Amino acid sequence: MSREEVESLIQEVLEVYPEKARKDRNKHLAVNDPAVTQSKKCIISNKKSQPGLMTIRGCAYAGSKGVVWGPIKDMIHISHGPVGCGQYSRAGRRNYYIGTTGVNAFVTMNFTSDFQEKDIVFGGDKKLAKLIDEVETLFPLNKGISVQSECPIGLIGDDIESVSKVKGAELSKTIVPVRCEGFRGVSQSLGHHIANDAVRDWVLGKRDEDTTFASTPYDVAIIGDYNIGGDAWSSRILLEEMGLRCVAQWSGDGSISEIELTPKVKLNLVHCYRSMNYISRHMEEKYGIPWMEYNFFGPTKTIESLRAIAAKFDESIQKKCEEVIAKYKPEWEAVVAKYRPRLEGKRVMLYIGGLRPRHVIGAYEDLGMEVVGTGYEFAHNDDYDRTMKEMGDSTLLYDDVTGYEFEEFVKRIKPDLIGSGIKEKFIFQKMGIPFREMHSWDYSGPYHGFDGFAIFARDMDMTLNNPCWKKLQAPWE
Amino acid sequence: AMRQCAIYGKGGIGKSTTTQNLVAALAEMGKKVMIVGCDPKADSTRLILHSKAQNTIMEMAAEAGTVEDLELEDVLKAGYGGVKCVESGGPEPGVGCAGRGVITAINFLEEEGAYEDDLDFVFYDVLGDVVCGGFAMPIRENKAQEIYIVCSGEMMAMYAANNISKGIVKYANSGSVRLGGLICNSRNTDREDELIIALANKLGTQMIHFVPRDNVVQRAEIRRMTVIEYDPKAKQADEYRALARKVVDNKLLVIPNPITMDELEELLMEF
Amino acid sequence: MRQCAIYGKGGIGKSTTTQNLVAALAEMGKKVMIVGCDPKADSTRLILHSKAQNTIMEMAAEAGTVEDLELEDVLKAGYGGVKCVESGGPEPGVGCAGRGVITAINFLEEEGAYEDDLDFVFYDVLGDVVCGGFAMPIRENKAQEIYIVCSGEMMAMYAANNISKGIVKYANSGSVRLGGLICNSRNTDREDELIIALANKLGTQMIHFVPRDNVVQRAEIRRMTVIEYDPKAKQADEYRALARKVVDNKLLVIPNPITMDELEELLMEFG
Amino acid sequence: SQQVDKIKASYPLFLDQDYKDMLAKKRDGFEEKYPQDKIDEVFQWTTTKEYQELNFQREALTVNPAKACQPLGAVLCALGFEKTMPYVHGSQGCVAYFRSYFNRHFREPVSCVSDSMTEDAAVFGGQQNMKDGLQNCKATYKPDMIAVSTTCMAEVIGDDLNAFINNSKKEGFIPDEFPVPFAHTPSFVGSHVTGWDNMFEGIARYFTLKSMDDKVVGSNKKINIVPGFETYLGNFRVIKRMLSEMGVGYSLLSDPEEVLDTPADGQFRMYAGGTTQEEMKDAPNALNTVLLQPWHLEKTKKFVEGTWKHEVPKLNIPMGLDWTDEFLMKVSEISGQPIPASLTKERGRLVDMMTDSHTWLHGKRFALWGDPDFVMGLVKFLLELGCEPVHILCHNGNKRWKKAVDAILAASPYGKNATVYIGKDLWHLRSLVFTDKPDFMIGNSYGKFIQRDTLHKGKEFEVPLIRIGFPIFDRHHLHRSTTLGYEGAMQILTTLVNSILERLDEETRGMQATDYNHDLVR
Ligand SMILES: Nc1ncnc2c1ncn2[C@@H]1O[C@H](COP(=O)(O)OP(=O)(O)OP(=O)(O)O)[C@@H](O)[C@H]1O
Ligand SMILES: Nc1ncnc2c1ncn2[C@@H]1O[C@H](COP(=O)(O)OP(=O)(O)O)[C@@H](O)[C@H]1O
Ligand code: ICS
Ligand code: CLF
Ligand code: SF4
Ligand SMILES: [Fe+3]
Ligand SMILES: [Mg+2]
Ligand SMILES: [Mg+2]
Repeated sequence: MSREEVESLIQEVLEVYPEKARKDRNKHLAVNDPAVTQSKKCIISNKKSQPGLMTIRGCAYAGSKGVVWGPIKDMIHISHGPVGCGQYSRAGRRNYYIGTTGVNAFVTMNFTSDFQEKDIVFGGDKKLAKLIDEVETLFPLNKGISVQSECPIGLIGDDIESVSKVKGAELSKTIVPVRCEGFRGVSQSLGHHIANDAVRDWVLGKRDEDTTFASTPYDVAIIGDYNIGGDAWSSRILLEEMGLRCVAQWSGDGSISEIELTPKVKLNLVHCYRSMNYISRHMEEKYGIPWMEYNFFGPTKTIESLRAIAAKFDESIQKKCEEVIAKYKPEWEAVVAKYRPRLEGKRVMLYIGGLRPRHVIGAYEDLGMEVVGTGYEFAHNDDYDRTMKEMGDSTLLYDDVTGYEFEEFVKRIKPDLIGSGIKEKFIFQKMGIPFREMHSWDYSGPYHGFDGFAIFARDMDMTLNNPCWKKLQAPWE
Repeated sequence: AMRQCAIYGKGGIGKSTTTQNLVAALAEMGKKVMIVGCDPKADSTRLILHSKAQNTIMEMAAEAGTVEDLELEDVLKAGYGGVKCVESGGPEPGVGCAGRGVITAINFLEEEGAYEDDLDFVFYDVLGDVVCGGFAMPIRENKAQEIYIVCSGEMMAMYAANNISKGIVKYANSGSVRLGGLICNSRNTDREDELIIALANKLGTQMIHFVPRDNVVQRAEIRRMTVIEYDPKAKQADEYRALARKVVDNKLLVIPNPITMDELEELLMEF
Repeated sequence: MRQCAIYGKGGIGKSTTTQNLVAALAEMGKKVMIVGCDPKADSTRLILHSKAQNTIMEMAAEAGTVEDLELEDVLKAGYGGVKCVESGGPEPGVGCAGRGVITAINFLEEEGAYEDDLDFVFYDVLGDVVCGGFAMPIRENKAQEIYIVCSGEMMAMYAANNISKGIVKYANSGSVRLGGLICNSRNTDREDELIIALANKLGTQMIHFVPRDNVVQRAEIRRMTVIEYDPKAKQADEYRALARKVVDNKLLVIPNPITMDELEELLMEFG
Repeated sequence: SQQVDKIKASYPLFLDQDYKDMLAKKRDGFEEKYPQDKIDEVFQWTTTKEYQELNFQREALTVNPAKACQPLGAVLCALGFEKTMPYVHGSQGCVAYFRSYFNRHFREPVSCVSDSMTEDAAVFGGQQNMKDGLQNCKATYKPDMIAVSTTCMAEVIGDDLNAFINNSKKEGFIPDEFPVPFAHTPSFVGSHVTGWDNMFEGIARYFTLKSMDDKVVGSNKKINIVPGFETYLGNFRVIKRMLSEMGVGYSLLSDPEEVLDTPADGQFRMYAGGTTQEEMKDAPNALNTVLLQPWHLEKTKKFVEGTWKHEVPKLNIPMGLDWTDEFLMKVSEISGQPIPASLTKERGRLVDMMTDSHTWLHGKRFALWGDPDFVMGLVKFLLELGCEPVHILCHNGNKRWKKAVDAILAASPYGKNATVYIGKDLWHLRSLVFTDKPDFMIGNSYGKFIQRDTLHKGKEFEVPLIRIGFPIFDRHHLHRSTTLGYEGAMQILTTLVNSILERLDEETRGMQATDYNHDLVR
């Protein structure tokens, strides 16, 4: 569509809101212009959601527990508060790991205090101490405990800092108290920030004086990759095939030892800027470790990222990077030859959280498809700044989009594919538009790396060209 | 006639004591009055039951485990003149959430059934620092419809009364709860009576009774026996009977409207 | 930097006395900060010339979120260069003032209001203290010295010992200590001996005996503190002596809570 | 490496040699993992009985619970009414979690909204959030009614839902005649079934407490059915079909099957079917009200008896032979309509399927968990099949329900080795199935981890999971099955017998070792 038509569609969609809601939502919809380098002049981000408009955003408890701390496998994470949250967030995110669940790994488990009315009225400090004692009694092989605070804990002023400090000192254990109450902030981003602050204060500086770890000039840490079906492993195999040594993974398949060993690395490879930029900046300022953004979504982005990473080291690393690129070229070339004809010219609309709306555009372009509209759940203005460059002319940008807005935007655009979460999958499937879950990879994956590119292409081809989408109209209607 | 009332004001003016002697005076000539203690300090029923503490709702809820399996008679007891007594209770200071305790205790009383007998009065006692809806539950719907503010002649009492009148605007514009009157507990202040009637007409209301700063109350509190229990022939006994009469025959109740600050500034100049 | 917390009941004179104390302390050349944990916003009404100020939470709401609020918008100078802030909160009967004070204190800690260039920090808290939000000022990395303001009334003793029992848990867990008892005279019979006995049982030191008068009220009507309303009156000299002695105070002892039978005995030996 | 003609997903791609070598290198170099022998020792200890005593001595830690919070049930109850928008007063993360949960269980769109209450709303209150949210929801999604629930954050601070909604109506944010029922759903009390009960009671109060002056019992010659928290559309369908076959006028309140089974024909329907407002306004005129799941409909029962003056029958859930016949007989007595020949033929066919499968169903030891009414109905049905329950678990049960289940067990000789647990979680159940091993487990998708643990101990200690309950995430379209009535009994019996036969076939597939019992006919 033309630029004058996207604005008309935006106005027609906004016409249904009341005055306050319309005025607020007019600031969150924009027509892309890659020339503009400041996203503040076109879109407004990181504000509170309008009440009663069916937002897709989550809470700070999600952004901390289910995002940052949860993937850590050797730790035990306590959902301090009522049951719901832990139950709703149990095993819903596919942060893959290797370990014996119930013995030394606890990712898919749900530990909760299960607050009652008497806990609200009288407190939860004694109950928390008893819970820590029972956790240590029944799960002796855990390497740490984290306390994720749910809303009531923040409201009633339960002092989990002192309980954590006392129990950790007396039991010689690392107990990290996290104030990730849902009502804090507007979305999962503040949960990311709180979890990063907890990591900085209670975990990161534990080995500040230990010098037993021998460091090589090829030490790297993957920052912000959470192994959604093995993406972290796929990236790690490429990084290790380059001659680089990965010491830490944050936090998919990550261990507390990797977090402790991170300050000894020579370079931080940040995948998700939105979630771990604060900890990357803290490490850069305190230990002098530089950090850089890398993207392993599609062959072009992967090759560019490998070359940029190899540019940070000596000639042997560059030679190994060239060897890896040459080795992996025929496979992704064959994948393109197989799947691009079936996917050429197709239009894609995306609505994901903080990073993936701009990171996956490269793969779609590698497969011959174009992105006609992308959007962020909770991303800040810097993410949109990076997003304007990657998106073409006259493409719609939306922040904190509502179900109504997304429904009519899709109705007016008629995209060939929609990539969003589980809360819009069936809405758009019943509309006759192929849908792909861009958070869990539709229980497939991994999609990062050369190995993940083939799975990505196969999944897009099977979802887009399925015979079921041509059968939604009865022959007699 | 199922008259649900509540006492408001800031702490130290004497809301509790005032309602204890008020119910004691009421109980003389045949009232089935029940009092509810919404104070976590557990003193709103002290003199009537003649026992410092009893089985409060939250204590028994913690002992049993849940409110559903908690009996009504285990927490509700009768004392002088058949004054059925009950107290919400709560946590020790500095921990927990007392407003939630008040909420669950009031729900307990409402849903087991306590507003079933004659219940001439369902007097509620609240704390001065109403900082949440938990302590505003007594003035919710199907609850107290007549609020009395205990105040004296002094800047802090006027500030408390103004803030409380502001707080009884949100719950009154969407309900039937009104303001009955203002009760006076003297601080031994100069030409106070005229100042207090000036405040009463400033809010378009009337002052029910003026209670002097008598030293009998502090003597009755240490022996934890109300003035009616103390002796049926005292000066305060007759005064509290007058309070009882003017609180049972009350007919004036209007929606409070907040007033401006200039009067608070220049009240002392007028008086 | 010395961080102090003032506890007690409402209406005893917690705020009043604290404000004149810090005004006199600033007159001696001390950089002091008042953090008002009172949702009524009445803890800085005599140092700040602003009538109602621009509270932390009200501007947090006007700015959308607390993270969008800067320290300069809520931290304003008063008499003698006294830095002060107000936690703010809701109108009575709605919301949660404990979360308000918690958010205000976390905001102050986040942007470093304790710049290590000050001398004393005084927290003015709620009298009721019925939740952990108002017990936040007495946690770790917070106020270490607690001065309980008490009055001649026996419920002042009851609230003082209940507050001390509440303090006990934080004193055991952390390092907060009871400093002493500022006893505000209510013109009662030989109250000073009873307060001395209560301090001796608690093991603390009674601070001073600032009496009941009228020049404090006439200074309030002027809307400033006592000391700089008329630097001459005896009460100003007593407040300056209070500032000096809290400057040189060094006795910090954990409170020992007493039962109501014990308190009845203290009432017994001085009726 | 990937071959384009045969692409591998994570499994079995990460079973390749290069990925295995990199995993081992990472582990040994940086994971600082405990030695494998210590891990095996700890696992074996966790499978023992001393660990079971330690696990059952728990007092403050809950591991893998089997329950959710009240607003989930409140939303599920609100979804059953015509053009009704479930509104949750509180935080948006709760609504997101509810929608994800129901999307995963039902594979259907689930409409729910929130006022997105923040820290300032937690401190000053949620009056403005309520006003703006009601106005925006009505303007945007245009529902005929908004049902308000609560999150724990609002309940702790004591939000006055009645006053908030009344002020919203008074200031013009919503029309004064627009129906906005509300219910208090504290998440620290009860569970999701309690939330369903609270929401239904609130809606019933809203449409019927102020208009009882012109109501007479039996005026409309209908029977009200309250289904409770139900996640099987087949139950609603079978109840309606049975009552239509008996020729009995019925008003099923809170019927959500239409909105949870919308067709895919090119358009998105936010609302479909549901109980109408006229049906609930005319509810007191029915002859009687019947509760399908009475053990979590206590407040509803109290309100119905106190206000509608309906003598609610003391009926169990229509699960199994005896209870389905009791339900049908009570309905026939209330309405006067005799039980027709079709239901008799269905009962006879079900008894003939029981007779056919009794030789394989007898003596089987079962561990089960779920909702109180569902668990007790399953236990009863297992008792009529000759099976032996051993571990009965209900995280949201109380002492009275436990006493009822104990009486049911004592009424039968197959309940001799059966113990009932209330307040326990699935870690306790794992300890139980490791110490006292049953043949099979009946529960939701959370028991697959218990099956994994039992398999890790050994093939002879494996306890297979039979998926009957809520929520089921690892299987597709199981929410379309039936649990209540004769049809549900046939479905459950077929599932159980086929699970037993599948396990037997798996155990006897070894050639020249165990294939002597790989019989063609079973
Ligand atoms: N008429 C009176 N004259 C003198 N003293 C009185 C009189 N009435 C009550 N008192 C005394 O004044 C004090 C009142 O304190 P009380 O605890 O009753 O106040 P309150 O408003 O209930 O406080 P809070 O809300 O903090 O619990 C008590 O010592 C009481 O005995
Ligand atoms: N020493 C004193 N003599 C007489 N009145 C006093 C004295 N100190 C304080 N007051 C008065 O007591 C009242 C309550 O004091 P304030 O500090 O405002 O209450 P709170 O204890 O609730 O903070 C005020 O009107 C104040 O002027
Ligand atoms: S952490 Fe974030 S919503 Fe960066 S909360 Fe969310 S596993 Fe999304 S766009 Mo689900 S900021 Fe990760 C994300 Fe991106 S859970 Fe995953 S897919 S790259
Ligand atoms: S915004 Fe987030 S998910 Fe919501 S409560 Fe708060 S931390 Fe948790 Fe929890 S038990 Fe259920 S789901 Fe809530 S109502 Fe409470
Ligand atoms: S202010 Fe009220 S609601 Fe908030 S924590 Fe304190 S008692 Fe609870
Ligand atoms: Fe579907
Ligand atoms: Mg009182
Ligand atoms: Mg004060």
